[PDB]
Amino acid sequence: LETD
Amino acid sequence: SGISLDNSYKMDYPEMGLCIIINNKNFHKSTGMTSRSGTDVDAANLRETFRNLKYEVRNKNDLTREEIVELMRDVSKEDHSKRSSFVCVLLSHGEEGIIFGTNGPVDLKKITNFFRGDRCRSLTGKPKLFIIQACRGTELDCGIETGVDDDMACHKIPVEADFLYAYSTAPGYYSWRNSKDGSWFIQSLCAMLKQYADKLEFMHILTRVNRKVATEFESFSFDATFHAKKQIPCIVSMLTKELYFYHQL
Repeated sequence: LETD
Repeated sequence: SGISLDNSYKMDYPEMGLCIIINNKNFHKSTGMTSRSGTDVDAANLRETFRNLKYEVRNKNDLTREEIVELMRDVSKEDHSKRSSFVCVLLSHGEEGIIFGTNGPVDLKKITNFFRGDRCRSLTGKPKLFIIQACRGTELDCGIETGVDDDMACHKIPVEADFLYAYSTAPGYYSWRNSKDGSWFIQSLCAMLKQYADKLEFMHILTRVNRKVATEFESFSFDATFHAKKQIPCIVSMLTKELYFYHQL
């Protein structure tokens, strides 16, 4: 899970 | 003929319109921006979804800030007379009001200004949809357990009318992306368009997208700062009519  | 109403956009032009997808995955090393794993899943999901809505989909990968602006400029200069609408999807890193090219930022306003009612005349009075999967800041949502001015002789409309911005997240907040499944927002948007585009007005579809993202996803992180966080998308509408993707035969 990553953020933009 | 009989009584006529004008409450929805005309969507029975010969073409539905373009759907431009800008898919930025890999960034120049000097920007210090990370690769956006999962974004190809989103891009493919969108291509398929808008194909089934009969848009002319054009995918662009890994564009610089100069290339993004040149693309938008060129597209706004096409003749859209026979098209019902215009859709642009932006998948990238972002901050409030900004989307990143592979080598640096572009103001969202610079991109959308090309399509203003006075600058793209073949889209005047037609819906212009910008779908934006990108961060808008660094906030994290912790969640909670559950007669001079009237009757003008020459009719004008505002140049900012007939835009809709479907943002993946609230102003100021991070936006979340699963490395395998794609971004929460794009996953949900595609699912709801698949299920409801032949049934519901677009604002009501986007409301179901809000509910799906808000209720069905929560972050998981080994870093307590980023763990157990939530997301709500943000619909921003300057539309002046209801928008249905279908029409009467």
